[PDB]
Amino acid sequence: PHRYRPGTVALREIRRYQKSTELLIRKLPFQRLVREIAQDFKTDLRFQSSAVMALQEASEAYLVGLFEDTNLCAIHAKRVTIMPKDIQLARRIRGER
Amino acid sequence: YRPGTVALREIRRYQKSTELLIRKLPFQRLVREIAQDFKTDLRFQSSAVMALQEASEAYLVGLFEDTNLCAIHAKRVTIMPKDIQLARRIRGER
Amino acid sequence: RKESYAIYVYKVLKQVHPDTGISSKAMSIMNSFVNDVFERIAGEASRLAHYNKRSTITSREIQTAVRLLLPGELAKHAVSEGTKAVTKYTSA
Amino acid sequence: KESYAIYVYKVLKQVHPDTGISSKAMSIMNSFVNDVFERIAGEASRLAHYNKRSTITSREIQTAVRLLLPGELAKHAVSEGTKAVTKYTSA
Amino acid sequence: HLTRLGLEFFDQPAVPLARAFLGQVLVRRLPNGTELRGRIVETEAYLGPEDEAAHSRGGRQTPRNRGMFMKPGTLYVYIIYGMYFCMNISSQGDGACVLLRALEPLEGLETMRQLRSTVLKDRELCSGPSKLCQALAINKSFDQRDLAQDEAVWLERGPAVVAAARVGVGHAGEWARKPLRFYVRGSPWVSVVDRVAEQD
Amino acid sequence: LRDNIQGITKPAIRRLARRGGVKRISGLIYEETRGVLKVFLENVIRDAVTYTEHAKRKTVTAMDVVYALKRQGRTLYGFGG
Amino acid sequence: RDNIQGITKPAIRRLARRGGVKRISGLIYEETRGVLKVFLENVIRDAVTYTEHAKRKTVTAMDVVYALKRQGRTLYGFGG
Amino acid sequence: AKAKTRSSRAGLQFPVGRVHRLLRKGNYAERVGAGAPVYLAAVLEYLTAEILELAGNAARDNKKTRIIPRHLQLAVRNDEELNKLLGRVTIAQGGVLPNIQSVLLPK
Amino acid sequence: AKTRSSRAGLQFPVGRVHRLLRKGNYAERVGAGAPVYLAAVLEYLTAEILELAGNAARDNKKTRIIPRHLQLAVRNDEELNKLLGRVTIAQGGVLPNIQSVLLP
DNA sequence: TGGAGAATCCCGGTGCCGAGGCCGCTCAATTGGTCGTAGACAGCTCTAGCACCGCTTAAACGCACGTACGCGCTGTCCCCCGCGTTTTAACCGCCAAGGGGATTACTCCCTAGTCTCCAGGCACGCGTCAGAT
DNA sequence: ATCTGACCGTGCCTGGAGACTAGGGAGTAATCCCCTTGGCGGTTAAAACGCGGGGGACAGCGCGTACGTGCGTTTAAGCGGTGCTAGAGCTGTCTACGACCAATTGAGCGGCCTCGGCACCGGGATTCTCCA
Repeated sequence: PHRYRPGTVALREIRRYQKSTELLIRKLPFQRLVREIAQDFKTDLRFQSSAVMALQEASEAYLVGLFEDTNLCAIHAKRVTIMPKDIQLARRIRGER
Repeated sequence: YRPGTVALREIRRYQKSTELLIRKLPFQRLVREIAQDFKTDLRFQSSAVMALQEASEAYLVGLFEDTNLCAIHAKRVTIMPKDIQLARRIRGER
Repeated sequence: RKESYAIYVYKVLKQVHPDTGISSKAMSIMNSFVNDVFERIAGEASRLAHYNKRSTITSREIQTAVRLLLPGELAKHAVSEGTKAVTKYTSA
Repeated sequence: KESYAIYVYKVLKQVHPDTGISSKAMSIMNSFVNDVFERIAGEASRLAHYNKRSTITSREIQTAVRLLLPGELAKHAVSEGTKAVTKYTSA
Repeated sequence: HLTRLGLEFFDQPAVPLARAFLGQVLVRRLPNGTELRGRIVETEAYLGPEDEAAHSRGGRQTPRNRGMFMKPGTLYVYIIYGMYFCMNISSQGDGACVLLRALEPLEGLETMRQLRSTVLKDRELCSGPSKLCQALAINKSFDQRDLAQDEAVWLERGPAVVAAARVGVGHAGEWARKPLRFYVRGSPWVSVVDRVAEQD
Repeated sequence: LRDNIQGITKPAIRRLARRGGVKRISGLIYEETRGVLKVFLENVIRDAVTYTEHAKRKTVTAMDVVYALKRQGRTLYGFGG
Repeated sequence: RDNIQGITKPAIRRLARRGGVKRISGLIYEETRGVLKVFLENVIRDAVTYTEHAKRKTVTAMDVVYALKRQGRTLYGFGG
Repeated sequence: AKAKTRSSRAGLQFPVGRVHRLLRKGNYAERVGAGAPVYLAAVLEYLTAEILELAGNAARDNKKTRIIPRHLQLAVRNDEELNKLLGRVTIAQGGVLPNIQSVLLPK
Repeated sequence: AKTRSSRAGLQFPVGRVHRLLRKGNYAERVGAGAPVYLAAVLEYLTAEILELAGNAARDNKKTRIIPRHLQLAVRNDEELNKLLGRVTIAQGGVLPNIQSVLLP
C-alpha cells in the first residue's frame, strides 16, 4: 500500500483547514459545556442558539490565535512539536493567567 | 570575581531601587527630537518629560521580563534580539 | 422596527463595485463595523470635549478623534473626505 | 482644583493611625479613585444604554462593580455598598 | 499692687486648676501705658500621655519643650505650624498644661484694631487664640520668664460651666472626643459653641 | 451535567491547531488546551449571565455574549451590533 | 542630530537588570533603541494631537497621561 | 421649499440625520454641532468604501460574485492599516489567512 | 444640615460623587442610592489599598508610605494586580523576583 | 532518473433558497422661527519654560584578558503520526409544549429644577519632630 | 552619626443641602406568540483504539568567541544661578450657533414575490509524493 511519510498529512490538513471557515468543534458537546459552566453561576438558565454560536466562534478564534502564538513559541526553542510549556509561555506573555 | 556574581548583585540592587535608570537630559533631547517631526516650535512641561520617562522605563522593564522568559524558554540565559521580537509579537505590537 | 446600515452599505458597494452583491452575514459584519467605529469616534470626541471643558461636539472634535484613532494614511484620507463634506455642506 | 486628598487621609487614619502618606502617593490615590470612578460610571452608562433605561440607580452600580472587580474584592465591595445604601435609606 | 497670684496657687494639677480657671483676667502691660482688662471665656487642658493630641505625649523630652517639668506654672508662648501664636501655662507632672483660647476685652479696642490690620467687626476680632495673640502684643520673647517678675503680663481676679468635645480634631483615635474643655453657658460671644451639650 | 469537557475531543483540538499552523502536537497539549478553554468560558459567560441578571431575563441572548466579549477586548462581529 | 544614541548602553543594561536579565547580547542595544523610539513616537504623536486640539503650544503632562490612557498604559501620579 | 436631505447637501450616502440623532441620544455631549454629523458620516462612508473595495477584489479573486465574511476577513487582514484598526476583533465565519512558518515546510 | 456622607456612614463625599455623575454625561438621570453605592465601593477599595500599603511600609520599617509601598501592595495581592494590571505607578519599581535558572 | 497511486483541480449540469427589487405606509428628518447661552475674540497678568554660564564629579567610555556559554554535531529511544477497523453518538427530521420575552394601559413616586443659605475645604503661614539617610 | 518633606489657627467662598413643585420614566399586570427544551429514531460520519515505525526531543561533548569584569582616562550630566519673554490662564463682552417646537412630507422598513449565484455531483485531466 501507499504510506505517507510523517508530516505530509499534517501539512495537507493545514492547507485544508486554513482554506475553510467552518467551525471545527462539534456543536453539541460545546453546547453541553456552555450549559455545564453556566450551571455553576445561575441555575435553570436558557441559551439562545445564536448565543451558543457566538461563544463557539469566540472560543475557536481564541484557540486558533493561542495556537499560532504557541507555534512561534515552539519554533523559538528550535522545535516543531508544541508542548504545554509553549502554551504557558504564550499565555504569560499575553497576560492571561 | 567570577562572571555572573556581580550581575546578580546588580539585579538585587536595581530591583530594590525605585529611581529612574535612564538619564534625564538625553531622554529629554530624544523627546524633543521625536516631537520636532510632528509640530515645529513645541514646548514641554517638566512633568510631561518625567511622565514619558516613567512610562518608557516601565515599558522597557516589562519587555525585558518577557524577553528573559523567552530566553529561558530556549535553554539560554542570554537574551538576544529574536527574544525581543518574539515577546513583542506575542504581545501584539509587531 | 430595527434600524441598521443596510441600504447605505448597499449604495457604497454599488458605487465602488457596480457588479458585486453581498450576503446577509456580511451585512451583519459591516453593520457591526459601522456601529463600532461610530462608538469609538463618538466616545473619543466625548473625551476630547470633556478634557478641554467644552459642551459641544463639532467637526474639530471629530477631526481630532479620527486623527487619534485611525492609522496614518487612513486618517489623512478620512480627514480629507470629512473636510470636503463639511465645506460642501456649508457652501451649499 | 478638587481632589480626594482629605478623604483618602481620613480612610488612612481609620485603617492605620500611626502611618502617613507622601505627596506623590496621595497623587497616586487621587488618580486611582478617579480611574475606578470612571470605570464604574462608564459600565453603568453602558448598562443604561443597553437596557434602554435613562437612570443610573444602585442596581447598575452594583452590577458594574460585579463586572469590573475580581471575585472576593467584588463580593466585599457589593456587600459594603449594600450596607451603605440600606443604612442611608433607613436613616 | 496686691492682686497678683503667687506660686502657692500656680502649683496645682491640670484638671483642678483648669476648673478654677474661668473668668481670670490675663493682663499684659504693653508699654503705651494702657491695659486691656480682658476676661477669658474658654480654655483647653492636656492631662498628659492619655491624650493623643498633646504635644508631650508619652514622656516627650524635646529640647524645645523642656521648661515645664523644672517648675509648675511655666509661661509658654508658642507657634502653631507657622506664624500664629498660642498662649499656654504648664503644670506639675508630664504633659499636663492648660492653653488659653478666647478673650473678651472691655477697653483698648482701637489699639488692637489697628495692630491686627498688619471688615473689622469686633465679634470675629478676638474669637480665637491667634487673634488675641495678634491683639495682646505677644511675641517669642516670653518663654524663659516667670509670672511674677517686674511689670510684665500677670493675672488678675475678676468678678454655668459646660464641658464640650473637641472641634476640628477629626474622628480619629480614642481620646480626641472626650468632653473636657470648659466653656461658659449662655454667653453670646463664644467662638466655639455646642448646642447639643447645653442640655447636659 | 458532568464531565462534558471531554466532549471537546482530541481530533477537535488537532483541527484547531492545524488551523493555527501547528504541524506536530504533543500528547499533553489536549488536557492543557481544555483547561485554557474552561478559563476562557468561565470568564466570558460569567459576564453574560451577569448581563442576563441585569435585564431580569432567564435567557442568555447573543447580544449579551457580544457585550461580554467587548468587555474583554475580544469584540465579535456578525451577531448583532 | 542623533539623540537616540544618548540612551547609553549601560542605561539599557540597568533597565534589563531591573527586569531580571542576567546576560545581554551585543545586538540588544540597537533593537531596544528602536523599541523606545517606536513607543515614544506613538505616545508623543497622540500627546501632540491633544495639544493641537487644546490650541496650546506647550505639551502638558495631562496630554501625556491621556495619550498613555489611549494606548492602555495608564500612569498614576501625574494628575491622572 | 423643496426638502433636501443633509446627506444630499453634503454629497454623501451615509445619513447625516441618523448620525445626528445617535450623537444626540448616545450621551456624548450636551450639544452636538451642525458639522459633526456631516464629518462623521463622511468618515464612516470612507471606511465602509475602503473595506468594501478590498472585499470586492478578494471576492473577484475567488471567482465569486457576492461578498461573504471570509472575503471581509481577507480584506481586513491583508491591509496593514485596516488590520491595526481592527486588531482585536473576530469576524464570524471568517477563518484565518494561509500562512505556515518556513521551518515546517519540508526541505 | 446633616451631610449624606455622615448619613450613610461613609468617609467619601456622596455629594461630589453625585455631581460628577450628573456632569459626566453618563446618563440623563441619576439615582439616589447610586452615589452612595459608588462612594462606598471607592472607600472600600482605597481602604484595602491603604491597608496593604501600610503593611508593606511596616515590613520595611518605615512610618510613611511612598509609591514603592503602593506598588508592593498592588502587585503582591492577586486581585488588585488583576484590577490594576494595565496601570503603571510612578516611582513604583518592580517586585523582587529572580528567575530560578540564573541562581547558581 | 521513471512510475504507481492518491489528491487536488476542473469542466458541465441540477436545483434551491436567499439576495434583490416593488410597494405601501408609518414616523422620523426637514423647514422656519425664537431665544438663550456657550463660546469666539480681545486684552492683561505673571508663571514657567528656555538659553546660557562655570564646576565638580559620577558615570560613560575604551581597552585587556579570560572563562562561561552558545552552538554545532552526534547517538539513542521514545512518543507521536499515519492508517485500518470498530464502536459511538452527533445530526438531521419532526413534533409537543410550555415557559418566557414583548407589548400595551395606567398609574405614581422619584428625580430635575430653583431659592436661599451656611458649613466644609482649599489656600496660607513657616520652626521642628520625628522620619529618613 | 547627620539631612529633610509634612504638621493645629484664619479669611472667605462656594458648592452642597433643605424645601417645594411637576411630569414622565419605571413599576405592575393581563395577554399573546415565537422559540427553546425535550424526546424518538435512523443513518453515517466522526471519534477511539491498536500497531508499526520513522524522526525529532533530548542529553552529552567539545570548541571558539564574545561578553562579563576591572582599570584609567574623559566628558558632559547635574546642580545652582541669572536673565528674558512666550504663552498658559483668567476675565469681560457680544453674537452666532444650537436646543426646542410645530407642521409637513418623503424615505426607509417590513412584507412579499421571483430568478440566478452557488453548493453539490461526477468523470476526466493534472499534479504531488513516495520510491527503487
